[PDB]
Amino acid sequence: LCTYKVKPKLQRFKLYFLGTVTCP
Repeated sequence: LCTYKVKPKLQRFKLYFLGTVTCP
């Protein structure tokens, strides 16, 4: 995706904690 760019919890990818090497 990498297109929302609001508070990240809508997809959690910007938290990185689980290996989510993606942007919201």
